[PDB]
Amino acid sequence: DRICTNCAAGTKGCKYFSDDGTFVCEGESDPRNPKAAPRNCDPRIAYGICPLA
Repeated sequence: DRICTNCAAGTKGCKYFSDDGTFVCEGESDPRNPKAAPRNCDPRIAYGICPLA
């Protein structure tokens, strides 16, 4: 399965990786504006790990 997220859609701090294991990109969404527009599904990201630096 692959979540409907991406680098912009992803929460800042959470590292998004693909299903294979390849690192896609870390989320860097601004925590001020209501996240709604930047919610396009990226057919590359499968899961994002937040508890990881």
